[PDB]
Amino acid sequence: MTLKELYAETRSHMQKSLEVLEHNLAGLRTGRANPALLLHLKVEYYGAHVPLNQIATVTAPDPRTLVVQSWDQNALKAIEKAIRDSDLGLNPSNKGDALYINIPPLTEERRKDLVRAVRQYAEEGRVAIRNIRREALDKLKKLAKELHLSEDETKRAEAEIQKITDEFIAKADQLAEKKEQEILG
Amino acid sequence: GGSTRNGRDSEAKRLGVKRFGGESVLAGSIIVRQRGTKFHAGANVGCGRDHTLFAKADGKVKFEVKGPKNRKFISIEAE
RNA sequence: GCCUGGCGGCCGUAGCGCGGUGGUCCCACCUGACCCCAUGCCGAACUCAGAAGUGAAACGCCGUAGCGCCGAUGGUAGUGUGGGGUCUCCCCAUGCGAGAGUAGGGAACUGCCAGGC
RNA sequence: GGGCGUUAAGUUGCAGGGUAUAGACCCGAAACCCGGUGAUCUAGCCAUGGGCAGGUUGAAGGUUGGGUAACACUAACUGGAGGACCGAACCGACUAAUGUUGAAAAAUUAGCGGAUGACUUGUGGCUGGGGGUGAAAGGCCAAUCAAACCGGGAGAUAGCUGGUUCUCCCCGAAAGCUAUUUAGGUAGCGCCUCGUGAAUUCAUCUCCGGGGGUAGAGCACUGUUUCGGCAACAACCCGAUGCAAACUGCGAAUACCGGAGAAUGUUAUCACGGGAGACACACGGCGGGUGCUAACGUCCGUCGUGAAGAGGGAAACAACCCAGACCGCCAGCUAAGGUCCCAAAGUCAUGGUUAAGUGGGAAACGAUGUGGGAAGGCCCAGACAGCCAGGAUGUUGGCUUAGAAGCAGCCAUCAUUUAAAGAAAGCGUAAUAGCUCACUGGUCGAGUCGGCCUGCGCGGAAGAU
RNA sequence: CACAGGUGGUCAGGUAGAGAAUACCAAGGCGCUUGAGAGAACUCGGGUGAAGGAACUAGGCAAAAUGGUGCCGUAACUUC
RNA sequence: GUUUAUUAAAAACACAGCACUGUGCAAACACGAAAGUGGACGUAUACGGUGUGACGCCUGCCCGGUGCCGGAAGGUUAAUUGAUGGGGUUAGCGCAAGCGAAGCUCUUGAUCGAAGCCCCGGUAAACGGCGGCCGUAACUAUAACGGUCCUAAGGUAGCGAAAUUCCUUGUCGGGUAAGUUCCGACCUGCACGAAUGGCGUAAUGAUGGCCAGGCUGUCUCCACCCGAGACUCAGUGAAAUUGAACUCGCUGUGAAGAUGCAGUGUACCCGCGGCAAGACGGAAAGACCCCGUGAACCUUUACUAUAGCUUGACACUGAACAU
RNA sequence: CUUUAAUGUUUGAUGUUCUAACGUUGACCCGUAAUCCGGGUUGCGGACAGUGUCUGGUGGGUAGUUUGACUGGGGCGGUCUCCUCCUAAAGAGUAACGGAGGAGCACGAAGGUUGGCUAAUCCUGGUCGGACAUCAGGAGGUUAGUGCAAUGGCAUAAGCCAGCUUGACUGCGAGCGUGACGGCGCGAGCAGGUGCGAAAGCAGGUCAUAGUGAUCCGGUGGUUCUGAAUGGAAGGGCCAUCGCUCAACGGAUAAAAGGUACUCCGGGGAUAACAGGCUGAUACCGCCCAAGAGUUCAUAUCGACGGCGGUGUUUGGCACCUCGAUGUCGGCUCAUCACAUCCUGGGGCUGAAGUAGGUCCCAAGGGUAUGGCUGUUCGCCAUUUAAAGUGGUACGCGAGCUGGGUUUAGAACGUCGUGAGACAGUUCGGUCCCUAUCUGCCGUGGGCGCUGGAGAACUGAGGGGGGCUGCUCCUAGUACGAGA
Ligand SMILES: [Mg+2]
Ligand SMILES: [Mg+2]
Ligand SMILES: [Mg+2]
Ligand SMILES: [Mg+2]
Ligand SMILES: [Mg+2]
Ligand SMILES: [Mg+2]
Ligand SMILES: [Mg+2]
Ligand SMILES: [Mg+2]
Ligand SMILES: [Mg+2]
Ligand SMILES: [Mg+2]
Ligand SMILES: [Mg+2]
Ligand SMILES: [Mg+2]
Ligand SMILES: [Mg+2]
Ligand SMILES: [Mg+2]
Ligand SMILES: [Mg+2]
Ligand SMILES: [Mg+2]
Ligand SMILES: [Mg+2]
Ligand SMILES: [Mg+2]
Ligand SMILES: [Mg+2]
Ligand SMILES: [Mg+2]
Ligand SMILES: [Mg+2]
Ligand SMILES: [Mg+2]
Ligand SMILES: [Mg+2]
Ligand SMILES: [Mg+2]
Ligand SMILES: [Mg+2]
Ligand SMILES: [Mg+2]
Ligand SMILES: [Mg+2]
Ligand SMILES: [Mg+2]
Ligand SMILES: [Mg+2]
Ligand SMILES: [Mg+2]
Ligand SMILES: [Mg+2]
Ligand SMILES: [Mg+2]
Ligand SMILES: [Mg+2]
Ligand SMILES: [Mg+2]
Ligand SMILES: [Mg+2]
Ligand SMILES: [Mg+2]
Ligand SMILES: [Mg+2]
Ligand SMILES: [Mg+2]
Ligand SMILES: [Mg+2]
Ligand SMILES: [Mg+2]
Ligand SMILES: [Mg+2]
Ligand SMILES: [Mg+2]
Ligand SMILES: [Mg+2]
Ligand SMILES: [Mg+2]
Ligand SMILES: [Mg+2]
Ligand SMILES: [Mg+2]
Ligand SMILES: [Mg+2]
Ligand SMILES: [Mg+2]
Ligand SMILES: [Mg+2]
Ligand SMILES: [Mg+2]
Ligand SMILES: [Mg+2]
Ligand SMILES: [Mg+2]
Ligand SMILES: [Mg+2]
Ligand SMILES: [Mg+2]
Repeated sequence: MTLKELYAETRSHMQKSLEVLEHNLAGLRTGRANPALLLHLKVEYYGAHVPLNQIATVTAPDPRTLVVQSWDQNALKAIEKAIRDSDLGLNPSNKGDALYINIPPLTEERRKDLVRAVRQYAEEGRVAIRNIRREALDKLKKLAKELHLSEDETKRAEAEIQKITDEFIAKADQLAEKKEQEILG
Repeated sequence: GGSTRNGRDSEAKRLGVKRFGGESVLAGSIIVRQRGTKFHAGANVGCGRDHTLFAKADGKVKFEVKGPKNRKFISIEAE
């Protein structure tokens, strides 16, 4: 357990929490202009809901539509009916290897819920980080007494801790800001 | 931090290079921690506990090299 | 002078390897072993009394350069004093001048005493 | 045997150097202790006197009517409470400006708070210093208070700061080592001075005798390192290549130690004794640690200079270059550095470079700037540049891709036709097309191309009066 | 200091006024021991300011504003 | 109401109220070497000390540690008394070796010994303390909630981004055109919390913060005017400062920020009214920082002592009895 | 005499009763037409209380003091003595808060001597024996071992085994080495006695270099040294020896922690903070190579891996200048310069239709926002503008203004500490001086000089001032454009 090993722990945990916030953000029907929402969509094929990672394929021709480029000449129907069982539950067409899923703007009601939500997750993340930073400092005190650090070495370590902390805070801000700038656009 | 400390003077070396006045028993070489660096030979020998090349009877110093495998060897012939 | 043993000089161009070789002179093995003496077991070693045999081993010679080793001339690196350019580096004058590598050398030489021809 | 002694004159004055005890060269603390003087300021309290214009609110209690069994209760009136209300005097002091060598060592002006009360005020009294008093701030105790003022111990102590007075002559440091409640102080040693002794003592050069493991180099060793070779990913080993402060099978210069010799050097040397100062160094050169081979950085070794050295040079510049100032000169030669004018001395001589004010700031990298030199390729079987024309077929190569046809990408990159003709160099199309290229043939008539060794220049080059 | 400070008690006229406030006066006492000009910047103390109205500033600091008697009338809350 | 007379009037001191605790009176306590005095010509509904600070609703858990209260059986322990053994000396003994009584001495400490401490119990409106790993969850998650390990015991009510929150301008709502402040919320309380009081509270306040109406020269942006200076004349007549001055700019140099050095630019000699960029301007041997084997006052389970409080022994201090 | 008694008697331990010391701040009497004091009487208490001397406890109530130094300011952290290697420039020796490790002991054998032995590792072949035991050979050659670090050393072994032993002896010591000194080290040989060996000979501790504490004050043993009239004795000396993480290890005491923002004195710019300076790692700006993206296409725009600079400009380093005083941040007022230019002006390329942009080159004339929040600078936000430039000027500007942030003294909260107090935490409150001599600016005069003296009007060397820009319209709804 050293100053650096402490900093690392800080970066890691804070990164985890950021990821939590990450896909947490993605778990929200946005302007669905990007495939950041469908990226998950598992493709039940071969007795397994094998996600589109090793099964079918998809993408968005333009901000107002996506295309399910099903690799299997039969999976084209899979993802189709798979469009359901999710916040999607849409009914695309069926033309060629790639399906089609338009991408329009939502209602003002959801505009509300989606906004309060976006910023909500933002704060949630911030808090998680704070607690993490806090702990990072506690450990730092323990080191001071252990490694027989000097007031200068310990205070230096403190400053560094803060640095890592703020950085992550920013990450959360920016992310929330994009998912938001869009979902609020 | 650990790094520091060090022994003191501990001279040890040649104090009677080549022929000298070589009194009853000067030193000729106090390079302790040795036997081969300087070997006890000739009128001189001793080689005290601290491997100090004694040097007996008065005379000059030689500083030779004899016997199998180099081997410095010091001694003090007459003058 | 040829061969051998003991004791030294000098310690690798004196060593190592490989091939040949010498014998009941000397040496070596070798024989015998209750004993002197010896084995943390062994007569292997030390130790003693000594054939028979053989130079097989070791040893000593001789040849051989494959591996060591010695090793320049020249050039190169460095460097003392004086001077000069210069980013921590280097140049010139002038003394000293390697190491490595190359040429090449190289299969020791030598004294005392003793014993065989 | 070894230590300390033994054929050294001492002693007493006088003058001086030093030391010890003393104020000990002089001036200076904050403080500590002893005895007194202070409650005419202020803080508490004690005794005895004084003060509070005006205006407001209206408690308790009481009377009467109502009411009750009686009490509660109720309402008018009466009544006059209060650290009660507004506001002068009186007390106080929240805000601003002005004053700040003031009118004043805390005030003036305009606002502000209390104003029958824990109120305010006069006179006199009582608590005294480690003590008092304190609605508590260490506040007040006579413009003084985390321990008053006055006199004394007293010339406290001051390893700190400052200051130290007439002249001339000689020598001349140190800024280090080792100890140190030591680190800006001391002490022994070192270095200075003075005296007395003593030797070819000491130094330089030459030569002779030494141990050396630094520079360098090298890679057997200790580690580190590649590249190849005999390992159901690789060490070991072998050959080829490097690296090292804590590697060395090698190895200087050179320093140092000793011996001999000549010359030179007012003994420079060693010993003892009187007096020291000095133990903050700085810069530059060289070898290094550290730092960033950063610092007018820092820590060592060593040499030089400044310190403690003026003069000349580097514009001006302790340290760098030259050079060591006894004094006077309206005399000469030089060192470093300079010789067109400020400004002493060549607009000097010969030959060559540069053309940028380079000279007179700055890198990677960039470029037909330019001087010199050795050489190589193509070339009248026409090089070289320009100009004309050509540049095909299998084939849109296979795969891939919606499409990939020379020219997204991967693989292949052959063959045929020839004077030549890449399964293609760039642009381009959705893909083709199309355009240009390599190349080849002709025209053209004499040189052409880029590498290298070396001299000077150009770009890269933005900062504040 | 011939110092804009400090100092206890007594007395208490007229008009207006609640009044020992305040303003103007009586009795009485004074003009404050350098003056004379000028009519600058700037400082000090004041008066008035178009339109705006706290934009000032750390802060409405300072200013400006309010101001009496009688009557009408007056919220949350309340320990009434 | 009180306070730092002379930069702090306050959220500080005080306060009525509350609680604890000591005190039986020749009180506790305080001034005093003592006499004596205050407390009080009072007497537990009294007086002193301590803390909290109207009032309302309240005031949780911990006695391990320190303090205080009670116990005091046992262990340890002062002075005091001095058993006991040892030594010095020497009469005598002895040709001598040594041994040695008594006395005197030097030493040794049996033994007797109170409070205190240890020990046993209590006590928090006494000084004080009120959990760590982290235990088990809508993708991961995350771990407030709370398992388990250990505490003297692990923060109850109430409150919470607060006079307390580091990240911090946390997040949300309100107000604004725009609000790091402000108000209302959330709770992730770095590091609130119950008389070193918790949460409220009408009234009060030259108290801190925020807002509004009015009002304005506070400001946009300053203008005019009335007076006291400033300016002029006459009289009187200071100050700090001061090595010497023949007292320019720049760029460079330099103990590293130049009127004085180098180069250069500029510049006829001297006043008066104004302004403050420089003379590292004036004033105070820097108050911050370090140093001195300097000083002071303050703190404490630093050391060494000491007043006071308290223990026992002997003395003033005597007579009997029971055990 | 020896156990347990009974009376006696003594003498302690308690505990009762008494009076007669002693107390009385109960009552009365006299001195005395006094509350004091003294005497007397009586009552209560009573050998207790209390006081003196001695003694255990308690004792910041009070007092005197201690509470180290080094240190790239101090503090925090670390360190302090000894041994080993490098640093250390081939003699000795050398510094750093330089790079790496160790010691505070261990052995009666792990010492002495005599005699004898010699490894590690690999290969091969062998019951259980395999990676790795023991055995046999071969290769190998100090790569093993060394009580413990590192260096040097070691085969004649110092490495290993055994026999016998006590030289780990006593007194001395030629001569050296190394220290400022105290002191430390090496030492042949001599004398006495040992041991081991046939003998020569070897042995005065360990292969060597760490394993340590001076003095004083005492303890113990020995000694006929001394012993205060004499003989003894106590004591002293001498010899041997014991007692100190005095480790801050040359050891100030036997005995020693803190606070100050209530502070104070003597000193330092020998030494921190501000600003200047040196430096520029960091920072910012620029350039080099060009894999990539740019549908295609390195270089319109950007650019990986890496490379080179410029500025003085951030974060820093150094401690050269000021500590016999150079006032901090922000605001206000007033500025001045730079160019790495925000706007306006002139251009190149464009993935430039136009309109608008992008990037680079040139250009410093002029211009370059009001508010909300906060002390802010900045920043976020509202709303403007042609634009709301970056930077230097002691982070320009207090002998010009402010005093909001920030370091005095008051006070409180959270937190730390037993506590005084403390915080690069917060919170409410909290005196800002100078009449300008010199330079320099802004104005304004007085002299003289311009060569006879005057009144005028000019010339113009030079110096200064000013240099901003929107929108609308016409061109032209044209060029351009699918239109818009
Ligand atoms: Mg009142
Ligand atoms: Mg009033
Ligand atoms: Mg009075
Ligand atoms: Mg006073
Ligand atoms: Mg005295
Ligand atoms: Mg004095
Ligand atoms: Mg000491
Ligand atoms: Mg080298
Ligand atoms: Mg040397
Ligand atoms: Mg010193
Ligand atoms: Mg020094
Ligand atoms: Mg030095
Ligand atoms: Mg220096
Ligand atoms: Mg000097
Ligand atoms: Mg130039
Ligand atoms: Mg007058
Ligand atoms: Mg107006
Ligand atoms: Mg405002
Ligand atoms: Mg403003
Ligand atoms: Mg006001
Ligand atoms: Mg007014
Ligand atoms: Mg009040
Ligand atoms: Mg005050
Ligand atoms: Mg005040
Ligand atoms: Mg209180
Ligand atoms: Mg409680
Ligand atoms: Mg407002
Ligand atoms: Mg709130
Ligand atoms: Mg609290
Ligand atoms: Mg309270
Ligand atoms: Mg005047
Ligand atoms: Mg006058
Ligand atoms: Mg200058
Ligand atoms: Mg002025
Ligand atoms: Mg000054
Ligand atoms: Mg001073
Ligand atoms: Mg004290
Ligand atoms: Mg004293
Ligand atoms: Mg120190
Ligand atoms: Mg050396
Ligand atoms: Mg085997
Ligand atoms: Mg050893
Ligand atoms: Mg020491
Ligand atoms: Mg205080
Ligand atoms: Mg001072
Ligand atoms: Mg300095
Ligand atoms: Mg500085
Ligand atoms: Mg300066
Ligand atoms: Mg430009
Ligand atoms: Mg702004
Ligand atoms: Mg400034
Ligand atoms: Mg001022
Ligand atoms: Mg302030
Ligand atoms: Mg305070």
